[PDB]
Amino acid sequence: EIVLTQSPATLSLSPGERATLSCRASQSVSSYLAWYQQKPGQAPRLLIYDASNRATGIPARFSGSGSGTDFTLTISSLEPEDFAVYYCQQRSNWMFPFGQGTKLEIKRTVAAPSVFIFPPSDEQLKSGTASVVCLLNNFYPREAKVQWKVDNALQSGNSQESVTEQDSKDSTYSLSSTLTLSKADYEKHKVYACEVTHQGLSSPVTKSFNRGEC
Amino acid sequence: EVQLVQSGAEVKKPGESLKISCKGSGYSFTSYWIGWVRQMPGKGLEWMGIIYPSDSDTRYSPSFQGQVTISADKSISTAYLQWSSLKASDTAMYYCARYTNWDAFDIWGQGTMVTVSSASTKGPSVFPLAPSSGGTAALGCLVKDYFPEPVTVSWNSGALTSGVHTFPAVLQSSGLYSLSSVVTVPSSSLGTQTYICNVNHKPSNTKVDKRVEP
Repeated sequence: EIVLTQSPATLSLSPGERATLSCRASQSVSSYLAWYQQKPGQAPRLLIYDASNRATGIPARFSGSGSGTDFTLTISSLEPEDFAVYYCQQRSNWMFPFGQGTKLEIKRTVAAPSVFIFPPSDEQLKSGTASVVCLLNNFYPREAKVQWKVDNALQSGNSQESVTEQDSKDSTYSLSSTLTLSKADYEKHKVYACEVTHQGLSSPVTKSFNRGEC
Repeated sequence: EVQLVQSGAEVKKPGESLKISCKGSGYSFTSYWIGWVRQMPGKGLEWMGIIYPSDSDTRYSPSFQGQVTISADKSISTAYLQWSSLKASDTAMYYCARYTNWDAFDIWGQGTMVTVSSASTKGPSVFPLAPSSGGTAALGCLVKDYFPEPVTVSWNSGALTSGVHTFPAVLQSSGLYSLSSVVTVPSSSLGTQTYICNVNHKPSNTKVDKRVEP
């Protein structure tokens, strides 16, 4: 019946820096708290058991501490392989809650996205559907708000986003937002706009088009 | 070497039964509890249940009790997870893990991906994201309505790799996947250079080369 709260949700640091991750239990129990690491595309693996013991083959730079309800995981000096998601876990009688995870991500300087909008193709329109695609390229941090406006009216429930993993060379993210409409609804409106809010831009940036223009 | 090896990826439809396996090696399987953990796409870890292979003493999380059956055949060192009626929301990676008296999952299986959808196998429809201030232009292909994963996308038969971003697929409400693959190129190259996205979908034996023109 306990809840494990991990913080921060995203810890942004660089290789060479010291990392401190937190896990707080809602109630204090007598079971042993463990930490797990999950590298991108891999299964989780045990890092620390009973709050402070390194599991077999875990490097010396990882350590853990805490007692009662407050637990901490520390990496003394980050290596590139340490950028991964970390979860805590502590058994509550016969229930086994996990924390929601902390993503350890590469901090780099702020980079504003380049924004592009693509109208649906005529080949797609012929099939009865219109997908309008908005691209946010090579930005940092990951946090970005993308709002669709059709004839200056805010849209909701008709779009989906996809975000790449952090680029191995420049540490930026890219994001696509796709607005899907039926052909009849697409042709009922004129102006299609994608509005982007990001830390690297002094003001939100909009990319737009008037339907059926060259 | 102590290991847990799980059965291969599965692709099913709602209502179908499914049994996946977890085979222990390099240790006395009968002597350790085995837990099952679910990881839904883009989500964290959730404990489902646990079994002691010696007497098949099984405990489930209240969220999974009566929805799945955990069992073991200690004679062949194998634990199982089964559903009598899969749901679309059962689409997730499933891990088995060995639990120890240190209250931790010290060894994990590699995971079994289970994809549940009402859709049948289907090749993608590929549409252009046509290039239309600045010295840079963006273009791409929208690879829509395919099932199951994965598709691969290359540009100009692998000769164009710089500036390419192929987004992770997003499962649409229809039960079919969709993704875009984009590339940024010098706007001055649009009149001169040919851009073709090569899309391969092995489950349907589909291969499409789409020429993207401005």
